[PDB]
Amino acid sequence: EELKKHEDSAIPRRLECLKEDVQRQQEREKELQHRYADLLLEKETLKS
Amino acid sequence: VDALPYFDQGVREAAAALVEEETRRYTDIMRNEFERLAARQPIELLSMKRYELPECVNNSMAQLEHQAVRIENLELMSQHGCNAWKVYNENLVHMIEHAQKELQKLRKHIQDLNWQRKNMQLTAGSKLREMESNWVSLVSKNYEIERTIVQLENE
Amino acid sequence: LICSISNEVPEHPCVSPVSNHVYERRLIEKYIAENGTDPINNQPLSEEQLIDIKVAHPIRPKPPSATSIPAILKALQDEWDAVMLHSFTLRQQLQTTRQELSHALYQHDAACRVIARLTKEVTAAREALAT
Amino acid sequence: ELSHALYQHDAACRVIARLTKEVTAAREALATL
Amino acid sequence: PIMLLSGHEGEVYCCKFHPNGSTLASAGFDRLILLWNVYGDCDNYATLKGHSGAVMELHYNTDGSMLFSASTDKTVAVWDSETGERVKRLKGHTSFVNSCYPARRGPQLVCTGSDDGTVKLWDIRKKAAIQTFQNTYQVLAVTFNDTSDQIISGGIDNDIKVWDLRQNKLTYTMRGHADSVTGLSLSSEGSYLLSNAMDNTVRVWDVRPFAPKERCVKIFQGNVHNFEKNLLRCSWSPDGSKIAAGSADRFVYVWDTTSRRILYKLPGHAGSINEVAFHPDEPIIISASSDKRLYMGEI
Repeated sequence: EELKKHEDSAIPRRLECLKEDVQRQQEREKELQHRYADLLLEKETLKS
Repeated sequence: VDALPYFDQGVREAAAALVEEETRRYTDIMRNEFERLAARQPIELLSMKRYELPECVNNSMAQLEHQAVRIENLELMSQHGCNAWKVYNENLVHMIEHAQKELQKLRKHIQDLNWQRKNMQLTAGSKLREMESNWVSLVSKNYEIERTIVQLENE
Repeated sequence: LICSISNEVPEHPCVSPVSNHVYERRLIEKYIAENGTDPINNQPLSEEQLIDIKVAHPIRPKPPSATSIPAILKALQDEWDAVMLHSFTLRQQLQTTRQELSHALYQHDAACRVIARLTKEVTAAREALAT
Repeated sequence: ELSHALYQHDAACRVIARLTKEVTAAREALATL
Repeated sequence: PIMLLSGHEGEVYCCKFHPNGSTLASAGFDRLILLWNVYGDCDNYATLKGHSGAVMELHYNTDGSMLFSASTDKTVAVWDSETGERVKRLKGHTSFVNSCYPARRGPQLVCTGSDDGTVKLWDIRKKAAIQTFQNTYQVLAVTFNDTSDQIISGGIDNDIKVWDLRQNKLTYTMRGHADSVTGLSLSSEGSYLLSNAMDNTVRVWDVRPFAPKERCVKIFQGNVHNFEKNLLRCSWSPDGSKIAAGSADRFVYVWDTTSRRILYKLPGHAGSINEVAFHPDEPIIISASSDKRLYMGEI
């Protein structure tokens, strides 16, 4: 019973940490493809 | 606090040593007096009821009255006989079956709680797999972005 | 069917009205005089609050070799042996539970420090891959 | 208390086994990169 | 519930939601555009009028303030969801304009695919054309790229084409579909784009600054064509989780982005399903079929 109380307390704690770990990289991929959108754009300017 | 039981299917001796090293770092009355003295000394209190041997005029007359009480105490037992015994044997079977019904009721609710936990373990273990796979993909994406950004800088 | 104090099969069972639990009258009467409250739930309870219960009575078959002699000598001796060597052995069991408690809580707190130490280790190793 | 602890101890022990192998994976990954 | 809607006299070709998730727009052969309320009893309040040809594609703006609707009669139309009244009749198209797309979050700008052999770029305010990339032939579907600087189009020659708005040349041509492509829809990722084609295969692509040079990502089986060659359209879910498709088989096909499994082939229809609409808020599905009515499935 208490093992369930220890589990059902920390089941979202195991969840909510990994959501941030996804979201931290998920925030980066925007700024990744923000810069990847940039570095394609000036590439044509050097091509022209 | 968090330790997944259903998901963790897979070092215990190693981790035990590291946990061990952090542990290397960190009413009764008179009754109780005579009872503890009897157990410590290893001696039971002697009951003298010279009833068996038989001053011996008394001891003899004791044996008669208890023998007459005995022979009367065996008469009322034999009168009923085995009927009084097997009537109590039936009561013991009603008493026994009730315990094993509770063994089942506990068995069902114990497996029922574990059954609910199992689904939760499999729910999140997938979500963690999604994150980690996703995390790996994110890392790869960042490496690719760095390579591409450098190329753009080189122009 | 049993008493909830001694572990008897009561001769005059009586039930308390604050917590539904059957006790043998002598043993519940003694508790109320010692401290006037219910032993299990620690709720206010008096001698008048109790309710005597009735049943078809309990029967013990007095053994075939039953006399004043074995009942005085052999049977009564075994009863105070069995009371003595059990509670002494039960006091031995309570002493080890407290020692094995201390080995449990120390090994637990030892594990807490490993987790806290590894929580700083892992995320910074993952962070270094991000960097 | 003994039972709930021993269960939760070896449960919390499996947290470390998982944590150690992930920490380890972060090292060779970053090292080789 | 199933919630089947009716009140349309001929096929309904296009059904889509308010980007609020408040009101419903559907249209087809009957040359007018019906509107409904998505909630309550799924009831009908308004009907827009005017389009002489068949309404081949209706398209919202990204707030829901003005309505775009491509008509068979050589014209696109933008209307006021505020009123339902015409603000602009995009004429000048030299043939059947089937597909329309308003630029999202950029300057107000429209790309229209037509049966003339050109893709046309138009500004709403000028009553004049912006740009036009005459490749050779009919273009059957058109969608922008989230930069509002490339334009993607799919027609009869099976090679999905993308033009750069500034160099005005064929920027990106992709290949691999065996027969004519009938539908494009770029997910709200701004990256992943979905392509239906009556060769019985659906494909997924991704327009990025850098792509593997051959960006044919995911492939699903199930769609059908027949003697009808009706125009078949696809969509992503609000989440990029499920792809919904229709087909001439009377089966609403619901697949997933993740495992590409067949989550659904749902029956219920009588005629070919031409367009499936996902609710921007809910797990609500609306099917526009050629059986002259619609369905409101809840999943």
